Amino acid sequence: GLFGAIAGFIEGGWQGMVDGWYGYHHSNEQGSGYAADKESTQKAIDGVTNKVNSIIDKMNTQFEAVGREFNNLERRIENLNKKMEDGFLDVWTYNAELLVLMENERTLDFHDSNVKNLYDKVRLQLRDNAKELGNGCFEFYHRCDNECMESVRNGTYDYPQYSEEARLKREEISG
Amino acid sequence: GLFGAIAGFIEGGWQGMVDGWYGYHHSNEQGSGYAADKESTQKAIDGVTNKVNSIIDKMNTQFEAVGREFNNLERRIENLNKKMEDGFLDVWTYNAELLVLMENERTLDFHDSNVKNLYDKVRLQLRDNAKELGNGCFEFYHRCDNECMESVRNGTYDYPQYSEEARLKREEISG
Amino acid sequence: GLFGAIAGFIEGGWQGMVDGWYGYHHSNEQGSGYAADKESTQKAIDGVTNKVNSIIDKMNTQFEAVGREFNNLERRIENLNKKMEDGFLDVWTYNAELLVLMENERTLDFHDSNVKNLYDKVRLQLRDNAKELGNGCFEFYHRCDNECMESVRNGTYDYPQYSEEARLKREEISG
Amino acid sequence: DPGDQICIGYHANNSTEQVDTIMEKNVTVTHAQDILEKTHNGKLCNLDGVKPLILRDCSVAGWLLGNPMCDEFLNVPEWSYIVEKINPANDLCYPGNFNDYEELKHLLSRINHFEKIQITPKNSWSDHEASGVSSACPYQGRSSFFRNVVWLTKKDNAYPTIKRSYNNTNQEDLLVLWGIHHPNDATEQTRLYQNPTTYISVGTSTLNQKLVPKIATRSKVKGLSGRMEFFWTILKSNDAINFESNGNFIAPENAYKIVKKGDSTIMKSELEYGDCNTKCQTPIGAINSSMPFHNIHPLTIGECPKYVKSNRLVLATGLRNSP
Amino acid sequence: DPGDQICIGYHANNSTEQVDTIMEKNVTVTHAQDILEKTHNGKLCNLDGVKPLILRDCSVAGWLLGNPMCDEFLNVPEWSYIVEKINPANDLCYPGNFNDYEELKHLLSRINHFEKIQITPKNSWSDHEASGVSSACPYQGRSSFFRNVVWLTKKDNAYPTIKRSYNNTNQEDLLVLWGIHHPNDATEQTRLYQNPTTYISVGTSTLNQKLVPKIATRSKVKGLSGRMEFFWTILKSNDAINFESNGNFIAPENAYKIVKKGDSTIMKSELEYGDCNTKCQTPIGAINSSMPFHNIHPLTIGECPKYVKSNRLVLATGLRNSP
Amino acid sequence: DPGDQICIGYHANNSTEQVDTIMEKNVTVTHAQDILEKTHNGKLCNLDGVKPLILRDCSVAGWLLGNPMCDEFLNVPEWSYIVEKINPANDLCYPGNFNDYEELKHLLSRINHFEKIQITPKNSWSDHEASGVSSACPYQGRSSFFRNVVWLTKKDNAYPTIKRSYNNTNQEDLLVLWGIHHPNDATEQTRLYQNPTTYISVGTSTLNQKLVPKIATRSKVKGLSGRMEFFWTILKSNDAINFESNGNFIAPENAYKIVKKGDSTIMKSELEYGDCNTKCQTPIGAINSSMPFHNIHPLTIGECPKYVKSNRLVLATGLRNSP
Ligand SMILES: CC(=O)N[C@H]1[C@H](O[C@@H]2[C@@H](O)[C@H](O)O[C@H](CO)[C@@H]2O)O[C@H](CO)[C@@H](O[C@@H]2O[C@H](CO[C@]3(C(=O)O)C[C@H](O)[C@@H](NC(C)=O)[C@H]([C@H](O)[C@H](O)CO)O3)[C@H](O)[C@H](O)[C@H]2O)[C@@H]1O
Ligand SMILES: CC(=O)N[C@H]1[C@H](O[C@@H]2[C@@H](O)[C@H](O)O[C@H](CO)[C@@H]2O)O[C@H](CO)[C@@H](O[C@@H]2O[C@H](CO[C@]3(C(=O)O)C[C@H](O)[C@@H](NC(C)=O)[C@H]([C@H](O)[C@H](O)CO)O3)[C@H](O)[C@H](O)[C@H]2O)[C@@H]1O
Ligand SMILES: CC(=O)N[C@H]1[C@H](O[C@@H]2[C@@H](O)[C@H](O)O[C@H](CO)[C@@H]2O)O[C@H](CO)[C@@H](O[C@@H]2O[C@H](CO[C@]3(C(=O)O)C[C@H](O)[C@@H](NC(C)=O)[C@H]([C@H](O)[C@H](O)CO)O3)[C@H](O)[C@H](O)[C@H]2O)[C@@H]1O
Ligand SMILES: *[C@@H]1O[C@H](CO[C@@H]2O[C@@H](C)[C@@H](O)[C@@H](O)[C@@H]2O)[C@@H](O[C@@H]2O[C@H](CO)[C@@H](O)[C@H](O)[C@H]2NC(C)=O)[C@H](O[C@H]2O[C@@H](C)[C@@H](O)[C@@H](O)[C@@H]2O)[C@H]1NC(C)=O
Ligand SMILES: *[C@@H]1O[C@H](CO)[C@@H](O[C@@H]2O[C@H](CO)[C@@H](O)[C@H](O)[C@H]2NC(C)=O)[C@H](O[C@H]2O[C@@H](C)[C@@H](O)[C@@H](O)[C@@H]2O)[C@H]1NC(C)=O
Ligand SMILES: *[C@@H]1O[C@H](CO)[C@@H](O[C@@H]2O[C@H](CO)[C@@H](O)[C@H](O)[C@H]2NC(C)=O)[C@H](O[C@H]2O[C@@H](C)[C@@H](O)[C@@H](O)[C@@H]2O)[C@H]1NC(C)=O
Ligand SMILES: *[C@@H]1O[C@H](CO)[C@@H](O)[C@H](O)[C@H]1NC(C)=O
Ligand SMILES: *[C@@H]1O[C@H](CO)[C@@H](O)[C@H](O)[C@H]1NC(C)=O
Repeated sequence: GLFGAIAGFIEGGWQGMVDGWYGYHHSNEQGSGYAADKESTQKAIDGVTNKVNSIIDKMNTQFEAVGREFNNLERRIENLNKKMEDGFLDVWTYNAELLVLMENERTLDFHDSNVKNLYDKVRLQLRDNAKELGNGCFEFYHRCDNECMESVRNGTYDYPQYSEEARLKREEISG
Repeated sequence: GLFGAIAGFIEGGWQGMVDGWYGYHHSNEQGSGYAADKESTQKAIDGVTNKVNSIIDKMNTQFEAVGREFNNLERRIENLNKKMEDGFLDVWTYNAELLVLMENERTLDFHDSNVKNLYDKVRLQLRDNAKELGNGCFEFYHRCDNECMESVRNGTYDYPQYSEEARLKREEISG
Repeated sequence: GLFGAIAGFIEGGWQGMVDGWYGYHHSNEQGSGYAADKESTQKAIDGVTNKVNSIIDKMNTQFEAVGREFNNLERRIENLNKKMEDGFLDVWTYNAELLVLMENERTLDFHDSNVKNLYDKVRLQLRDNAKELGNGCFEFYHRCDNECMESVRNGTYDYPQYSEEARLKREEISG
Repeated sequence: DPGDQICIGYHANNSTEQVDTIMEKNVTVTHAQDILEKTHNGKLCNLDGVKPLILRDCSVAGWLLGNPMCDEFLNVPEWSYIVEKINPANDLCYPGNFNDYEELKHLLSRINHFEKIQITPKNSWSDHEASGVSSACPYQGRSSFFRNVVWLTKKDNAYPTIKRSYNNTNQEDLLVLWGIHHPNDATEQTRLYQNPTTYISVGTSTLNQKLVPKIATRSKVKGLSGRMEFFWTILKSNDAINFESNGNFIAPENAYKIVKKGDSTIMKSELEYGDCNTKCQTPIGAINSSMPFHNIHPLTIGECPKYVKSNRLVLATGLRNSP
Repeated sequence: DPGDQICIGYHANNSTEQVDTIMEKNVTVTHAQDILEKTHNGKLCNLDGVKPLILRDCSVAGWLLGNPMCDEFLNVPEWSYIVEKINPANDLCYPGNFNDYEELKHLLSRINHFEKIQITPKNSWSDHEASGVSSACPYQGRSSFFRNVVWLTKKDNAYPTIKRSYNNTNQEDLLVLWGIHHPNDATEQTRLYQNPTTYISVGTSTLNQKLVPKIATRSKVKGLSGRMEFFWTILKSNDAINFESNGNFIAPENAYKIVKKGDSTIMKSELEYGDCNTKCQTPIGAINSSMPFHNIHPLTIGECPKYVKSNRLVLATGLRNSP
Repeated sequence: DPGDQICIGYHANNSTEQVDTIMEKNVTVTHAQDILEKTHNGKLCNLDGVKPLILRDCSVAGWLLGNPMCDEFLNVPEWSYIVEKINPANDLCYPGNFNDYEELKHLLSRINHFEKIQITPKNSWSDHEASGVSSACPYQGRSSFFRNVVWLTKKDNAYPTIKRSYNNTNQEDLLVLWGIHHPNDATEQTRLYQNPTTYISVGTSTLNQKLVPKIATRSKVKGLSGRMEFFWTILKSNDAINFESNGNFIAPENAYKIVKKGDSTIMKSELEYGDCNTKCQTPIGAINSSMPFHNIHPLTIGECPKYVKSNRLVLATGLRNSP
């Protein structure tokens, strides 16, 4: 895509994740599990839906062909009428095809982005409290129970509350 | 969106900064104050201005409807004439509306990138001489007078001249 | 660009690298040399070739004017006919021009992005085992032979295999 | 040893739904939306409540003039649209032509209902024979003629000048039809209308028409070398139409009240009534689709999707699918 | 302890301007640019320096033929464009029709200036009556006639064959007008022109017209059952026009020099002159705008913005504004 | 001491190729691809194997009727397309008009080959003089006439009624041409055709034409006040055409078998044959290009690129180049 996230640095999506479009996998003392980010997928479903209503509404007012008859001494205007009607059909066929192609690629680069923006979101909350493995994952320098990780997902994460525990762990291995 | 910048990591714009589009807030021993980034604000006004002039110029040669009259035994050709003119008025309306929509979203994502490109411009210059707060701000690991910050704004910034001041300050808190 | 890579924070393209579109320059104990990233360069060639085949094929179906003559008591339909054919030529000229301008810019932002994907590809494999100079280059905290750097290019890089060695090199400088 | 971990990730599934972009072909996505209707019922249906007027092997001319092979349509109900075959068999039974036929057909595309009424009874011609008929226009074995017009010939051995008039006292406009017969020779002319030099005058508030027969040798068509040329006008409410003739006059018997104008068409289809019902009809089949687009046929009538020439139109809604 | 700080941020303001994109609606931005003109002055103005020809209750036909109620227009100045009401009251006062009217009108839309001249003085008809007049064509309460043509009737009880010819010695082309009168019955024919069987020949280097009156009964229009049928032609410089008639001739008196051709139109508007000036005129009002687009009316003349059917076209110039 | 280093970078060269975008003009790129053909050979070529029919100074009418100055084209070979000059000198030699000419010329755009045949021998007019000639129709210094039609005049002092008939027994359809002469005055009329009141009847299964001369005073054109009007029809295979006349008849001598139908056009060009060959022809030059677009001329024939009015169409394939 436009930076390398969806089928990028995090190679692969999670078939196991069935609650949403963008989300999290968590692994702590209380097992593992998938959890979808409700807010940014809803914001993405809204936009993809509006895009789809926008593209249909842009074609509502579009040329409509009418059968006209012409006699055998009106072959010029008959050709005029045909060329004109085929003309508008080729034009709108072009418009419909091109908008779909153009918006398809943008929709993919949009999903792509929402995955990276959600990633810098967590990467900015955690900072030096975790090591960034570079596969889309973060390995905490402290323990994060199922209530600490709820905090990173909805922007509630408290950084100083885990700052010191984490500082010790990078120094423990570096000591 | 395609960013995680505008209403992203720097949540909110600066109403106090009225000199430009992209710029800096600086805080040292010598009070506070706003300074618009000269380079990236001009490159953004020109590019956006050019876009609005390209789009108007691309529509100058566009269909022109003319009133034509027909008698009551020319209803096929009158209907032909009507459909042709509405056809072109619709086609160019589609062209006008759709291009405005398409360039608007590109324009918003354009301002957007310039916020992230300006942030990474500084973040790559600062490196380990500053702490990345994750709110769009950088906290220096050294002292930066109102002439030091001029160096970060125009990309001349000399890193080793402040490395040790910063290296040592990193030693105090990590000790 | 819309990312700030091509003519952004990585200043300049490499006239010396003539094997591909995106790649690396490396300098260690076994001399220096450029190496084109085959993976992202062919995939960029695929898309750019297709885009050009998509743009030509979507215009295959395009209006073709025909000479129609009219006598001097046919001035209305002669006029209708002129406006109609000029009408379709103006539309397709707009379509061809606008599609070319719009896809050109996207093509520059596509190249711009692939430079960003390749840089972030490296940035995630290296992590704290290398220092980011901020000019698009990385300085290893270890020695990297012609098999270590071939490994970072194809995403094979093993981080723990240099994890311990890199830490010491970081403390040696922090001593 | 490895501690606690969180990962950022996206959705995937077993979807084989493919999309295209400008740069990439056959891209597999998690969710797509087909926006192009590609199927029809292959049948001619009602349009909402209203049945089409399906002429069979009759042409519009046959129906309106009353080609005897078309008596099914002597009094048609209100229609939604008109279906005509590409090459109708019962057109003008007697050889000839319909003047401004294509303009009449186009007028007809704006009409949903006629009420046929008699403006001149066959029994009002006391000085003329009102029974002219032809083998080219057979009814039930015998030689007949169009029903809505009358072939007038000399009575005894005379053709008095006709001065006949009709006022449209009806509220609605009248489609009035008439004709002129072109004989083959001066003798045929005299055998039928006595007078050698004839005319037809037609007057209205806007019409000031004069017809003269063209007596000439022509190709035999249906064994006939004679020709019949037909004319029409819309008589506004409260206007009168004046006919004066001394021969070759094929006079009006029936005319049509324009009861209802509306959205309508004349479809070219060889299909026939399929006792179905639809809100979107094409000449090759009807459409019941929620799609914004279709590629069935450019000539539709009703509440239809938009026609395009595409073979496939699929929007990506979800993201690229993970192996 | 906390030291020195730098921050990256963007502009915001008190802007409420919203724009749309494909994905997002009503988005508030810091700076936008309306590119669509939505207002006009509701007037018919001059185009650059030049006043339109505003027919009031006169049609083009009435003006050119010289309907007595249109005497305001006997000699109009150079115009920029022409305005006609949708249904002018002063058209053809005597009932009838104008031949190739829409073609004449289309020609007229390519003309900025006529110079009217007398090609035949009324005091040149010494063997015919040139005072034909009608109640359908009133001037000041009493019966008059078109001013640019003459109704010729028999003098004493004779209608000599008229042979009159006119050579366009002017450099410019002449629009020449004439007509034929269609009486209701043979008796009217003799009362007016004596001779029973009449004709009109009109000849030119390109025109070879023969007209014969259609004498028949028709509906009363303005109390008249008669009709007047009008013809026109362009007589090129140095060509002559030849008239031969035996009756029913509505002869030319004045004709028009085509002085200037150009871009012009015939607007259909109920508006009238608003004593203003514009570089862009529409049937419903004038436009003074720097906008590249407008949505006022499709049928414009002048240096105008481009028409679209949109209600809103707003370009975002600045960035998304933070609430 | 400095250890190992890796850098991320992209391709560059000394290329000067520029493209445009919506936001940026004159951007220098590493690789671009011109898609717009802008050059032609300035010549008229064959279209694939087949030479065009270039009328020189003859119009299609001059050719088809056989203007004596057009004998070059009496029997032309199969053509690919037709080239006519903008205002050919040799048109209708005798002043007048060709009826439904533009309709015939359009018909002509779907025909690649005529084969001319004799429908009436010149020596078959034993009761009429078939040697009518005119100064307006010069051949080699003397007065001549159209070659494919014949001017019949009275013989001795009679114009017996002509009844001439022809059945198209050929497999292919016939283009048949004829005409009527309009004299200046009754004296010329009797001087030429004896009979004062004449007609021309033309009959077919579809055609029922009656012509009557229009005898009137007209402008001299090439010194002539007489006019000649020409008519045509496509006589279907197995149909017959019937002529009846007692004067003013310009009778058919030759007609055209429509032997080969196809894609063709009538280009308007002042060019001449350039002994070249192409698969794409425009009125001002031929096209040998693999480009998907060209801007040479909108009216082309052959397998051509698509026309645009653009001066430049350049696609960016490579990336932005470093100065
Ligand atoms: C009414 C009728 O039967 N007319 C035929 C005519 O009868 C003549 C008789 O009325 C007169 O008083 O005396 C002579 C004897 O000298 C005749 O007996 O005779 C003609 C010669 O056979 C017939 O022409 C033939 O007609 C064929 C077609 O006939 C019809 C038709 O079917 O269309 C018969 C209709 O009765 C008749 N209709 C009317 C209103 O007259 C029509 C009509 O005349 C023509 O169709 C109009 O063009 O014709 C063939 O055409 C055959 O080739 C021909 O010889 C008279 O039909
Ligand atoms: C010119 C005139 O007065 N005509 C009316 C006629 O008068 C006769 C006169 O023409 C003759 O030379 O001398 C005799 C006596 O020897 C008469 O005095 O009388 C007719 C019968 O009453 C009128 O018919 C009436 O026409 C009405 C329409 O009148 C006009 C009109 O205003 O349009 C009168 C115009 O003067 C006349 N113009 C000309 C040039 O003749 C026209 C014109 O005749 C018609 O427009 C031609 O179609 O008609 C009503 O139609 C009324 O119903 C009817 O009784 C003669 O009008
Ligand atoms: C054939 C001939 O001699 N025509 C001229 C005519 O001669 C008379 C002759 O026809 C008659 O039988 O006998 C008397 C004496 O006993 C005459 O001698 O006389 C006319 C009067 O001057 C001439 O008119 C001039 O014709 C010019 C055009 O002449 C042509 C032409 O070039 O088109 C000559 C052609 O031979 C002739 N063709 C035919 C088939 O008749 C045509 C044709 O008549 C006209 O085109 C008809 O529309 O005319 C000029 O028009 C000149 O202005 C005029 O005075 C006859 O030439
Ligand atoms: C229409 O009238 C013109 C002008 O008549 C001449 O000019 C007057 C001012 C006056 O001096 C008259 O006495 C003149 O005849 C006339 O054109 C002229 O024709 C004469 C011969 O008759 C020529 O000598 C003169 O050169 C010519 N002038 C021009 C400007 O052409 C027209 O008659 C003739 O025109 C020429 C061009 C030929 O085509 C000839 O056939 C034609 O009769 C006259 N037009 C008509 C249709 O009568
Ligand atoms: C057509 O027939 C009707 C039925 O009589 C006529 O309408 C009536 O005419 C009388 C006067 O003759 C008038 O008092 C009535 O008001 C009128 N009825 C209606 C419903 O309009 C009509 O005759 C005349 O109609 C008037 C309106 C006028 O136009 C006059 O010119 C006309 O002669 C008949 N129409 C014709 C053209 O003969
Ligand atoms: C033109 O000449 C041909 C050749 O003789 C005629 O066709 C033949 O017509 C007879 C009947 O009269 C028929 O038995 C033959 O089969 C037919 N020939 C062919 C090859 O089909 C033709 O006469 C008539 O042709 C038929 C088909 C019919 O349409 C009839 O109306 C027509 O008169 C001649 N055409 C004319 C107009 O005289
Ligand atoms: C994509 O797949 C379809 C069938 O699944 C095939 O018809 C089409 O040709 C493929 N695309 C290309 C570019 O070959
Ligand atoms: C956008 O704003 C306008 C302003 O009145 C409002 O009427 C409209 O409903 C809004 N549309 C949406 C989709 O919110």
